[PDB]
Amino acid sequence: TTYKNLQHHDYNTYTFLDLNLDLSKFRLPQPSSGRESPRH
Amino acid sequence: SGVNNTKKWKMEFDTRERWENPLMGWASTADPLSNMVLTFSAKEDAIAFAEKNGWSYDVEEKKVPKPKSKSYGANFSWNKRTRVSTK
Amino acid sequence: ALFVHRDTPENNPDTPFDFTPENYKRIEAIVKNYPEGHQAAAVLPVLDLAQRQNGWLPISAMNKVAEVLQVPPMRVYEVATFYTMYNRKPVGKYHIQVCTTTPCMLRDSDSILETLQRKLGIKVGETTPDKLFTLIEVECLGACVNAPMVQINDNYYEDLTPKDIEEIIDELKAGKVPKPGPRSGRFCCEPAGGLTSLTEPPKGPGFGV
Amino acid sequence: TSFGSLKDEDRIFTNLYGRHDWRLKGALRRGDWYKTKEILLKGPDWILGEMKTSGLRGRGGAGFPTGLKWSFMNKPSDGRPKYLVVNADEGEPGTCKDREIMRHDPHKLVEGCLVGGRAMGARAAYIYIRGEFYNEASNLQVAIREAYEAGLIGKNACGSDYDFDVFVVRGAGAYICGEETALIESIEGKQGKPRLKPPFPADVGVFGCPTTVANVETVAVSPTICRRGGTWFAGFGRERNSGTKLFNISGHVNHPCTVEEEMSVPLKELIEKHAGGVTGGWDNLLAVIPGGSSTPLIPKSVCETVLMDFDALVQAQTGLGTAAVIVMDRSTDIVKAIARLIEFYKHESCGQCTPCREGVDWMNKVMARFVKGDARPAEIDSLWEISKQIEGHTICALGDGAAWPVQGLIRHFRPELEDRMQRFAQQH
Amino acid sequence: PSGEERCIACKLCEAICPAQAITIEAEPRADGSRRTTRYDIDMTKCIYCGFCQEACPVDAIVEGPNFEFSTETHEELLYNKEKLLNNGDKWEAEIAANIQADYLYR
Amino acid sequence: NLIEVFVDGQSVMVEPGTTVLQACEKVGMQIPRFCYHERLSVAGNCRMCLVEIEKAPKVVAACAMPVMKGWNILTNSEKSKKAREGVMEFLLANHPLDCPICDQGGECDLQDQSMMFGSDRSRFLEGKRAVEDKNIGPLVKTIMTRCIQCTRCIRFASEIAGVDDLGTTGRGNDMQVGTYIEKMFMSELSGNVIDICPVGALTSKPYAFTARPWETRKTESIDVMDAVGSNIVVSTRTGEVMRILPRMHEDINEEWIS
Ligand SMILES: Cc1cc2nc3c(=O)[nH]c(=O)nc-3n(C[C@H](O)[C@H](O)[C@H](O)COP(=O)(O)O)c2cc1C
Ligand code: SF4
Ligand code: SF4
Ligand code: SF4
Ligand code: SF4
Ligand code: SF4
Ligand code: FES
Ligand code: FES
Repeated sequence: TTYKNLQHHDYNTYTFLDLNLDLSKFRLPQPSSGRESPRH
Repeated sequence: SGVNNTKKWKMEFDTRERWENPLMGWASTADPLSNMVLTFSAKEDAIAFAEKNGWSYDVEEKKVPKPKSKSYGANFSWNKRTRVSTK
Repeated sequence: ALFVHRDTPENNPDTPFDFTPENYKRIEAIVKNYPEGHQAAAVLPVLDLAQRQNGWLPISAMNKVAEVLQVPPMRVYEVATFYTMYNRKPVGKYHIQVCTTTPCMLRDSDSILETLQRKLGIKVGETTPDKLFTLIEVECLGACVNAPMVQINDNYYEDLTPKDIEEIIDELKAGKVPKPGPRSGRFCCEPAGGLTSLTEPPKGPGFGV
Repeated sequence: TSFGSLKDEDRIFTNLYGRHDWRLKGALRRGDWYKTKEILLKGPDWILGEMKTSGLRGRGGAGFPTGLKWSFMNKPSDGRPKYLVVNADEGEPGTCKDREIMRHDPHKLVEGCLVGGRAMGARAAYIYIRGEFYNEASNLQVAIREAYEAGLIGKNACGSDYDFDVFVVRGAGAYICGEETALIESIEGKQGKPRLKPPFPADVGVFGCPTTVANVETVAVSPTICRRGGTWFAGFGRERNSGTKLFNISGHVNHPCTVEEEMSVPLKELIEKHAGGVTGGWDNLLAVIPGGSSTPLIPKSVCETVLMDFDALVQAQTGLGTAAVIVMDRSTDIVKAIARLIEFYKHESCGQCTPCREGVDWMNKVMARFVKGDARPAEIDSLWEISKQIEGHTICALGDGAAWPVQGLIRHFRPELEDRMQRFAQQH
Repeated sequence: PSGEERCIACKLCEAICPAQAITIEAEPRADGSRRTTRYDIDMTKCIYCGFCQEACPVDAIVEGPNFEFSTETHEELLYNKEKLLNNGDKWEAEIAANIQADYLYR
Repeated sequence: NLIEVFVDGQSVMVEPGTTVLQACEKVGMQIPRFCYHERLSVAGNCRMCLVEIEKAPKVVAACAMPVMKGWNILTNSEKSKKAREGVMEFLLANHPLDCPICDQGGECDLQDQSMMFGSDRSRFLEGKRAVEDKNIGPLVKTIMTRCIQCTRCIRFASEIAGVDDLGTTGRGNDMQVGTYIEKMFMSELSGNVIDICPVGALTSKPYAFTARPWETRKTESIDVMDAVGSNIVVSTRTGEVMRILPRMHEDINEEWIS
């Protein structure tokens, strides 16, 4: 019929980072290493 | 990063004085045993050679390298501080 | 590029770079996305977000990313000089980058770069005097079965002619973003006449379990 | 057994050309999240057994046997969490078969991340996308937003007792971050330089934590290898190499397409039946590259009787990676084509090994001299010798993929190089 | 051929000189380049063998075809650097013709 | 916890967690090295160490492999010697020819490996890359044209010097090593970067051009002026103090000096 991916025209340049902002409240509590850094 | 100088024992002398030549600043010396290095294969044979020639010896033992625990899997750890940030 | 810094007054570490508070909330969203152990995983998308904040990534931003994420700045510059998406030269607003490698080239990418040169006035890699378009001869951008393709900013414009350039550039200069997608009668990368697959309507839930 | 049909009921990559509702609530219409709860509650070893009995192999440039590759770590917990990594990078030229499943069904990729991640035993799957794949990453996180709002990922893995995370990690534009370990160092946040393999990624992967690296097909035909096949997927293809493949037919053809078909189909059928024939007919169609860039050439003398198996192309002196059927014709420049391959490898290659720092650049300089012809024919076999000096002498297989079309060009198109040496020997 | 003393302190010409007749202790020139402070050629030593002119990678040391350089006192055959440099400056019209007629042979 | 390892038919019992280099060092055969210092971390970059591993068709690197069980490392084989001559040919493809310029005349670790392990005649007729020199300090003179990108300096500055300043910028032959901005790399232990560097790319600036290591005579001493008491090779030329170098004793100073 007709091509249905219409939102790929409509995505702004901040869109994927904005959905990372939306999904970071949906993410699990991330694993901890016992260390705050590799101390580079 | 070689081994082939470290493999055999050697026998150098006490370094005496080496003054400047008054003509053009050459290394002028009066010690003809200063250029002497003698190769060997064992510490016992080198000590027996120094006893059979009569010079007093200073013997320094062979400083062999201890083999390290070098593993590539420990370069990328989950908790340890030995992570490499270059690659 | 040149892969070294020559401390010019347009690229000194006193150029004005500071994130917005919603950008810093986005930085800690990236930090909470990654695990808390090894939080030097956030060199690439944080500096990519700096590139999305502004192009021509200065050394104040390359020290700002290290200042926020507590990475060494040389370990930041390793990423920012290894990766080809990160622009350190002064680049334009629209930033046309065109493939010239081989499946993407054998259907006529030499002519699309040549008509880009004849339309713009750039030899290989410099800028327009209005700083609108810069051309970078990139190697591969993925989308090759649509056989000519260009990349304006963050969109794919693909399977197109110099006659299609005659509306795409002429609407980019004097208009908005001109419908990112493949031209010349195809929809994504379909057959030019007909369809090979997806001709029957698609299968059911658990079809053939 | 002369298969290669793949009739329209048994398509495995439906919603690929755009139509019929690519989002969630249209993805569940076409078969997604249907028996996934009982798939996860039946057991991870049952999913790995249905991988091994299907005989799914690596759909990237390696061709490693999956099932075995995911049972490299069918391990109990060592303290570290476990991760599944998805090479959403494509990088090899001609290969947007992963871009066409980024669009139009990323929910199958998300379901494959969840099914393959609980099949290995894991916590998160990291879909690492290319830095020029912005709309693809946005469609991926639209599908991740729909799955997390439906409650399919995260503390109820399609309503089960399992916690999972699905991330999108964006790169910044190199093919080498599609490798199995420069993938890992790119996600760890460094230069995209591949690690040495004598520590495997199954023992230490991203962040020190053990990982399984898989391509987009390699995880995305997995959630319908277990709700739909296991023996049906093994019945397609031969015994060593089995399944379906997104064939990517590009270059000098009237219909450039991505057609998903049954693997080990004839290449005559891949030219003529689906993605209709090349310009001119069959006086053309010399110099077909069967895969993307890590496969050597074919001189059209044996190409009429080519089966598309991995070991059959090994017996036909090539490999098969991503299966991008790049077709040249007689109106090409084959030396300019393969010098543009080594120009891609020189302007792309990560710079870690000695025979890819100064070996790939050597092959680029000698083949750029071979374009103009201003060399002598005594260096063709020496450039063959340095191509064989690159091959097994590198860290990753970018040295393999850079020195292999060199070996194809010298193995099949040596008299065209001798003709160009004669053409420059005419001049003065 | 455009000024500029050719010697660049390599020290392979006394590792090949079998009389041990060459001392060439050097410094950076404080101009960015690389030259020698001292040359010493002992003419009361040395073997007249052409080992140095075959080991010189830039052909700075050369053995110009004099033989009329007999001196009366022993000081005057200890050629340091300035005697060698104005010797080659004295004989550059003949040495360069010999090297230009001879460099296909070696 | 011992592994029976064959090195050309030997019977060496080596502990697990080892390398092929640390297996062969008990034999006495030295597999050639540029990227691997003994006291730095393993990072296979230079690819000189390639040996064959008894009839597996891929030659493997001696830095990364643990010897598993009963492997025979054929150190003097046709495939390993072809690998070493090929990797030396590829190292000397884009090496600019400043060996009479260079500080490491006899102390070049790659002159000796090309002299004993590489081929005879290079077939390179194309053109070498040239790298812009840096301004790291008044101690470390960096002519980075002849750098072989072996990353032995950046692991020292990242792991033992702890400065995090030397890392690689770029890719391919355009990958160059050093500070990306004009940074004065001047910490303590910044002179051990020179002796770690097997090439004469970065060398000493006060010992720039004054002597040569075959001409110098190498005596031994202990340090003063810091109370750690390190073993020092004093290399003297004609009764003049020319170099001070570290000397290996694994307690007091393990090939470093300040
Ligand atoms: C040099 C190199 C580059 C690769 N690039 C990609 C890539 O961009 N995309 C991809 O999906 N696989 C890529 N692969 C393949 C995967 O790393 C590998 O095949 C993996 O096992 C996934 O395939 P499988 O699912 O059949 O196991 C690459 C492999 C190599 C060695
Ligand atoms: S083969 Fe090339 S791309 Fe792969 S690790 Fe070596 S230098 Fe990097
Ligand atoms: S005379 Fe020649 S070999 Fe000797 S130091 Fe001078 S330039 Fe080098
Ligand atoms: S010719 Fe004289 S200066 Fe030259 S190496 Fe022979 S003996 Fe020495
Ligand atoms: S480091 Fe390079 S320039 Fe110096 S002697 Fe060795 S090969 Fe020659
Ligand atoms: S400067 Fe020296 S140590 Fe550093 S990468 Fe180059 S050759 Fe290796
Ligand atoms: S090579 Fe052109 S984008 Fe693929
Ligand atoms: S010595 Fe092993 S790769 Fe360098």
